[PDB]
Amino acid sequence: TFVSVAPGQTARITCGEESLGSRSVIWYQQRPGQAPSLIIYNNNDRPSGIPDRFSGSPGSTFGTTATLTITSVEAGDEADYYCHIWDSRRPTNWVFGEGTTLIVL
Amino acid sequence: RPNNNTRKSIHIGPGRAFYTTGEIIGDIRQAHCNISRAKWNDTLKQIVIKLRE
Amino acid sequence: QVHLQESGPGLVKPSETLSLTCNVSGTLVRDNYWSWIRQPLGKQPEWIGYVHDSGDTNYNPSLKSRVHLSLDKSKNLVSLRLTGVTAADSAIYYCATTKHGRRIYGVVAFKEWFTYFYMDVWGKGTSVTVSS
Ligand SMILES: *[C@@H]1O[C@H](CO)[C@@H](O[C@@H]2O[C@H](CO)[C@@H](O[C@@H]3O[C@H](CO[C@H]4O[C@H](CO)[C@@H](O)[C@H](O[C@H]5O[C@H](CO)[C@@H](O)[C@H](O)[C@@H]5O)[C@@H]4O)[C@@H](O)[C@H](O[C@H]4O[C@H](CO)[C@@H](O)[C@H](O)[C@@H]4O)[C@@H]3O)[C@H](O)[C@H]2NC(C)=O)[C@H](O)[C@H]1NC(C)=O
Ligand SMILES: *[C@@H]1O[C@H](CO)[C@@H](O[C@@H]2O[C@H](CO)[C@@H](O)[C@H](O)[C@H]2NC(C)=O)[C@H](O)[C@H]1NC(C)=O
Ligand SMILES: *[C@@H]1O[C@H](CO)[C@@H](O)[C@H](O)[C@H]1NC(C)=O
Ligand SMILES: *[C@@H]1O[C@H](CO)[C@@H](O)[C@H](O)[C@H]1NC(C)=O
Repeated sequence: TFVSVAPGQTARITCGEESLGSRSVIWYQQRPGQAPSLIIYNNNDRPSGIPDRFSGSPGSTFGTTATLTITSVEAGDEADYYCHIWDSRRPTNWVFGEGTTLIVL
Repeated sequence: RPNNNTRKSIHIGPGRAFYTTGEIIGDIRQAHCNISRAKWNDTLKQIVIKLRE
Repeated sequence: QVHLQESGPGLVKPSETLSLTCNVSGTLVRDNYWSWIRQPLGKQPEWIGYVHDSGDTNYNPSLKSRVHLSLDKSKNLVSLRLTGVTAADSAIYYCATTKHGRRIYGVVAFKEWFTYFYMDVWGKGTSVTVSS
């Protein structure tokens, strides 16, 4: 979908279907004209090089959706986000989830 | 018995019902039971001493 | 740091065999998992499969009978082969690293756990166009 948020505010991105089993959701950020990069693994863990401003909902509460929450969004954060799904009850997804476009005013 | 089974009712006939599991909520698993070590193999030695009589 | 560069013919005729070359620098190809990702224009990226020299290699069932992977230990490069290409394959290839992760939610025995894969270092990418 489309998300509009003022700079410096907190935005939320919802991706994927409702939770059915245990989740290990992988997130990516793809700038236009570039390639996606590692953002979130294990739904809250990040590699070295990026700050703690990126947060994700844990895959514990069943019957919900995985959510990406970004605090104090600035102008350079406007990029395509794609979610990847790993589930213990669903088969391994060989295609990424539907993208979500956020707009920074 | 970790499954978190739900509770569904199926109608049979006059004033009766047949209750089964409808779906499994969460992660599916198996039934298992722990038995701590250094408590069973030590106790198996206790049996064989009196069985050595 | 690990830097990856891809090369190819660019334009491929239909029903031809498409081959790619992925230059690997700064690391050994034997000690890491390798995978290829094909991304259509305006669509989400599509994953093909991950390959390793030890034989722990699985492929997409939709494209199992048409893809082939190989490793060049002497030249330190990764190559892919695809036969019976169609117009739906007009996309962008990518050569990226792959690291394995273990998710343990339950008993460590009884084969309940499932493993996952994530991509750490990505290549620049090369454009492949299929037309007559
Ligand atoms: C005896 O019988 C008992 C049962 O009666 C058996 O008990 C089982 O033991 C195994 C250990 O071998 C247990 O596996 C562990 O599972 C936990 C589960 O945590 C996850 O699920 C939680 C509930 O859904 C959730 O809250 C957790 O969330 C945390 O993590 C997320 C990120 O994923 C984060 O966002 C959250 O904020 C939380 O921080 C979590 O998702 C799992 O965490 C354990 O991991 C271990 O290993 C890793 C890697 O080494 C390590 O990093 C961890 O710290 C941890 O040490 C582990 O896999 C299983 O759950 C038990 N089952 C039951 C029913 O209790 C037992 O095996 C039998 N034998 C013996 C000898 O006891
Ligand atoms: C079990 O089989 C049924 C087929 O009868 C699957 O589909 C369900 O069918 C019932 C009856 O029409 C519906 O009420 C459910 O909504 C259907 N399920 C879904 C997900 O749409 C069902 O999915 C199978 N599995 C389970 C766990 O029930
Ligand atoms: C089991 O499922 C119910 C919902 O049907 C939920 O309220 C409860 O917290 C669950 N318990 C466990 C241990 O998963
Ligand atoms: C019994 O089990 C304990 C637990 O590991 C072990 O230390 C001990 O050596 C065992 N004894 C015998 C006789 O097997």
